Amino acid sequence: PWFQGVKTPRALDFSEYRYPVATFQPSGPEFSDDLIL
Amino acid sequence: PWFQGVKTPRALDFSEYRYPVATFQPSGPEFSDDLIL
Amino acid sequence: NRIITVDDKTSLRLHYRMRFYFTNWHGTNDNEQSVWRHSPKEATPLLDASSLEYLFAQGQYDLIKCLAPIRDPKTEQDGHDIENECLGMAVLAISHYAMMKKMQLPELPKDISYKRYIPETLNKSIRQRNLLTRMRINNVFKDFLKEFNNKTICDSSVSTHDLKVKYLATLETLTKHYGAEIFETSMLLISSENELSRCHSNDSGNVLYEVMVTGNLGIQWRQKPNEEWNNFSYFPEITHIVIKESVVSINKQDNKNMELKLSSREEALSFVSLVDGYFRLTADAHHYLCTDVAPPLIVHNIQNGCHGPICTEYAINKLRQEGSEEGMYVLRWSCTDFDNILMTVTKQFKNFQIEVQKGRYSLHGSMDHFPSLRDLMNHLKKQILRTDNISFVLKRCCQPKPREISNLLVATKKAQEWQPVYSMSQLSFDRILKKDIIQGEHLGRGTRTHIYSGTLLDYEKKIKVILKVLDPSHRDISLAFFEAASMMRQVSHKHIVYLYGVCFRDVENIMVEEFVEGGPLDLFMHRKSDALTTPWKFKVAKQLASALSYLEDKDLVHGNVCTKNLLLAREGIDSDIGPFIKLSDPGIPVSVLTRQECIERIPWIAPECVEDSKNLSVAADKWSFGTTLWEICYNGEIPLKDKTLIEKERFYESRCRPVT
Amino acid sequence: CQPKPREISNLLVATKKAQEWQPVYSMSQLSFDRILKKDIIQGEHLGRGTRTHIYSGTLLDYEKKIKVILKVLDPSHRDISL
Ligand SMILES: Nc1ncnc2c1ncn2[C@@H]1O[C@H](CO)[C@@H](O)[C@H]1O
Repeated sequence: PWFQGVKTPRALDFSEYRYPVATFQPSGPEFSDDLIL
Repeated sequence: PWFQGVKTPRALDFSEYRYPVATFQPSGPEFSDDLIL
Repeated sequence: NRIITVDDKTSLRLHYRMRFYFTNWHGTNDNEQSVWRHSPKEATPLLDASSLEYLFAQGQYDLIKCLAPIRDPKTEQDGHDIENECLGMAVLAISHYAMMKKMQLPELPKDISYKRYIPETLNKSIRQRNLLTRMRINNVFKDFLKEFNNKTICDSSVSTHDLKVKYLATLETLTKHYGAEIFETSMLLISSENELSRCHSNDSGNVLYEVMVTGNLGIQWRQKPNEEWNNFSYFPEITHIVIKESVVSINKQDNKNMELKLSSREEALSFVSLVDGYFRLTADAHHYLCTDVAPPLIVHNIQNGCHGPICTEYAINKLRQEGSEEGMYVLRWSCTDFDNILMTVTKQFKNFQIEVQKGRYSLHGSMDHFPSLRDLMNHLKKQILRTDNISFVLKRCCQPKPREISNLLVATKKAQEWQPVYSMSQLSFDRILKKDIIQGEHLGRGTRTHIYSGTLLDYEKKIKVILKVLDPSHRDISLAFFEAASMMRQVSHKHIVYLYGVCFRDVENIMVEEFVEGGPLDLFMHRKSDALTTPWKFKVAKQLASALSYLEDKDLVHGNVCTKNLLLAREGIDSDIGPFIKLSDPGIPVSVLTRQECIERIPWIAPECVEDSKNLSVAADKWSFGTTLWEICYNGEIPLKDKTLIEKERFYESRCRPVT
Repeated sequence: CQPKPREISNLLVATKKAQEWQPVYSMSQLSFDRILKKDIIQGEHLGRGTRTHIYSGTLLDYEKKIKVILKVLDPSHRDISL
């Protein structure tokens, strides 16, 4: 029965691609010095 | 080559049906008699 | 309107075909919106039952005779799949023939062969292949027929009507660009006349282009490949078409233009007829675009006033709107007979049948006849009619209206967006803060209105505008002011001035408008009286006509179409560049004017508005445009001057022609 | 500084269903419905508000003969019509 039918899976093709977000770029300075009145 | 593949035509199924308009129903009276002043 | 002559020597063979087509008329394909005729207040099917049979035969002949092109494959798999689907289509057709013949497949297998049911090229291609493939495809065809003819018919209970729609739907997608016509030309010009632009687009290259017209998309064009189409316009957007020898020109409402050349005059007429036919099906059924291809029947209807094969309910509904007074009547062609006209007269609604034969008109039940329908109506006018216990006299006829909705028109998704919006009682406008305007010097006085120069800030910056202020002593008509401001907000045309909004400041109300530095057209015509030339005048008239047409399409009313309300944006006297004009705001409506002030507007104001102010409608503009045309040709001379008010009233009263 | 209710940011996720719940922009549009002077009937006095007078009344042909409340701006304070 099934030997008479050969067909490639419909989900094995690809088109139009996709993409996630990569990451956030770390950055932070610091120049904190305190004084009291 | 083609002897290894048997598939029914995709267009041979039917679903949801269709319908045209039938016709208009004829009707018309007449009671015309004229007079002159 | 082409005339065919027979002189005992000519011999020719023609075909009677269905030309106009809308894709996806059937609802089977759910991926796109369907199409349907309008109905009086489900959707009416587009096609009659009888026409479907002839359309089916036409499609079958087109497919079998290879007149239509079959789609080319994109690989081997679909290259075999298309042949498989064609074999399935042949199965469907032969099954339909067998069922309509009222006999089963085993009853008449003598004439069965799939060769007569495929395009000739595909038959030729198969003939060149091996015999084993022929035997196998014969077996597959026979097995498919045996399965469908016994299992499917009981599984789905498909009738004779059921298979035709499936056949047509399958042919719609199996065929390349089905239901469309494509033309080829070597020259193509596209023009636009934006302010100070006059952009002559395109180039003088030797490349070739193609133009395609279809029902659901309109007009599209592109360069022939050695690319996606770009849209030009849809049918309701066109205004008129003109033929210059063998060069066809198309003109739109926004003054854009298209011009192209074809092989000969016959090709030009063939091209124009398609667009003219589509316009009637989609836009208006009581109009024709080009004088050279007008069908005689539409011309006769326009001359006499008969409607098309409209439904009875619409005719009944129309009479109700006119007060249903005794003596009013409507004419319309019978929905079944090619020679009868249903005079519906009015409460009671009596019908009458007029028989038309070989150009002779006569009322049914009488022996006297007349050579013209108008003559028959005129004779029938003065008699008194008798029916049952009631007698009445006809007084006046009803006429069609522009873009009147009816079952003649066909609704489509693209045309759906062109429908007018409902603003029955909404008043809406934009507020401008009192801190953004600066008042300038006095400029003059209008009709109960004062005008000042001014500047608007922070909208660029420091832009110059015109400020119109209602008079302090006439605040009772503030509703009219708001109505005019609301009306001016909805329009967007290149020949109408732009309205920024309304500013509230204490008790005052101010309208802020664009500034045009050329001044009124009247004074310019007064000063340059000797230098004016005929093409200048025709160019001036064309733009005003286009603007008024745009206002008509949206069912708005402008009551002061005159020379004083025409502003010059560019003189154009010096060189080849033409003049450019803009139309001002409506101003104070006539509805708030006294009896005397209505007289002084003769002959600009329509007579029915003088009779009763409530009768104002869109038709009043066509009188003022006619008066303005006379005003233009005589260098702004005052029409009907030196006449007193009583003489002016007598002019309207006696139905005399005012100007010639 | 403090957050605000329904403050838009990258934390929120946009969807088709939630798209319809977004507020509409009416920055400077003033819109209202007009009622013709022939459809209202003025009644008796009911009292006075803040620079406003109130009367009973009836609206016709909107059913028919429906009872409503009419609020009228004071004649001496028309400057605040905005
Ligand atoms: N709508 C308008 N646009 C531009 N100028 C206008 C307008 N109405 C009146 N004017 C100006 O008013 C003067 C004549 O009343 C001219 O300077 C003219 O330009």
